[PDB]
Amino acid sequence: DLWQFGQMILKETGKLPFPYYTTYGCYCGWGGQGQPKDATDRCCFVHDCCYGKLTNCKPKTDRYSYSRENGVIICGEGTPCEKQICECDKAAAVCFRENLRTYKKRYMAYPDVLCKKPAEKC
Amino acid sequence: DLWQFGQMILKETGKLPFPYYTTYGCYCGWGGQGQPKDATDRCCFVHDCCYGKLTNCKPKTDRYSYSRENGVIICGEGTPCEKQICECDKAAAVCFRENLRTYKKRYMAYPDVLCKKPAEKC
Ligand SMILES: [Ca+2]
Ligand SMILES: [Ca+2]
Ligand SMILES: [Ca+2]
Ligand SMILES: [Ca+2]
Repeated sequence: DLWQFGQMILKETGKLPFPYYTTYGCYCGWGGQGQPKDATDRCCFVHDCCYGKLTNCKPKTDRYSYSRENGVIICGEGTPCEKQICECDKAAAVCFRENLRTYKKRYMAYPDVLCKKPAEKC
Repeated sequence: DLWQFGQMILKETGKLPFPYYTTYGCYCGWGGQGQPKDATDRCCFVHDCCYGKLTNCKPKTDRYSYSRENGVIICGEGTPCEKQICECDKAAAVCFRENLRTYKKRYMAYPDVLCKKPAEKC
């Protein structure tokens, strides 16, 4: 579920989702309505894509099993939906971490007015 | 700033902003575009209002001083903007807490499609 996604983001990035991810840029922080401005910003678009492929799942509310004991997110047992949701969430939290180097504090609470309409597709 | 707002929300509600507040309902979780669905949901609308009154401030990025030593948020010294931002943030975190009793888990990630256009005004 979203609370597990939150915890993954924290564990991978050492940052809490709010305000660092939830308000970032034109896609994370504008609810999906603008073209991703940078890589961090696209991570959310990819995550939205990975959720869209799960037509038979409830990725926001289904609770999966994962372990992070040894520094690595390990997706555990559960239903096929739960596993697939977990993998969407892991992959996004990893993407945020891999892209800390280009993370810009300026894109936080970025004014929506400057956001362009969506262009990439899943 | 938003990170301080985040910490106030956590301290008052015992919940992290994401996903409990950032995705709630039609105003908190839909970036301000729908009519608040309930009281928790209006708290965000009031907070948006309190920020709007601060035409001469940067409420998202200005860092104020507050203390929560004794269970109560005490807004400290700083510029008049910093004080006023702090009071906006305190008042919203208190509103969320006062309204935990009517908090509905269903409004988390509420489908935007069912959201009505804004009606109340600041
Ligand atoms: Ca980036
Ligand atoms: Ca990042
Ligand atoms: Ca409520
Ligand atoms: Ca509440």
